[PDB]
Amino acid sequence: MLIRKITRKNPSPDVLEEAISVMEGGGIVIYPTDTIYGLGVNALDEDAVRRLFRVKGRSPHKPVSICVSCVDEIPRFSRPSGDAMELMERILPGPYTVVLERNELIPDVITGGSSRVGIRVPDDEICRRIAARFPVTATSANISGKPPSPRLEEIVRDLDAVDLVLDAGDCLDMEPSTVIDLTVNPPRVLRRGKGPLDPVLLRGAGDV
Repeated sequence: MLIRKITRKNPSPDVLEEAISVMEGGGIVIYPTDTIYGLGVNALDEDAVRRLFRVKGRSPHKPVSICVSCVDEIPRFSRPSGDAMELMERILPGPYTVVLERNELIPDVITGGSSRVGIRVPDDEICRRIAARFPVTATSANISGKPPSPRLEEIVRDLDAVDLVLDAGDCLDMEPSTVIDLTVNPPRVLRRGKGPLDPVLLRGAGDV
């Protein structure tokens, strides 16, 4: 061979075959990242619409958030722009969610009762590969009750085959979380910060 080409069969680790396994059984898969517990499942599957109302259970008119590798992975998936993609291309990836417009997608079960769709670019290396090709559902597991589990063995125990746990686990801090609604030119970068008491750069070494 002369030119540097690509192989045929791609290596599939243990975690890779484990994720596609539960997906075959039509179940929900969770995955925490730099922020808190996240959710990932076959978005183009009816199983996602069902497990969606279970977590939220508010109004079927609100759009849903999905997961992908990058803007290049979701071309004809969403509606992007020039300077718009530039703003996000500046500080990406990260534990922030990217909400954009919606393409000519017919399924209103994912697009919601509006013409907008959410996206999320986490630091999950594995989820980055799968989401790159086939898109997945990305929802934050932190609704009413105790959605985020503290023990990996606790999830597999309760949800025998419902909410399949993860082999990778979390990534960074359990909190907080950033939410950006990058629609068009005007970006809605809105991080969930604290009250008016940001750490100044004054002189203070006596923390005691």
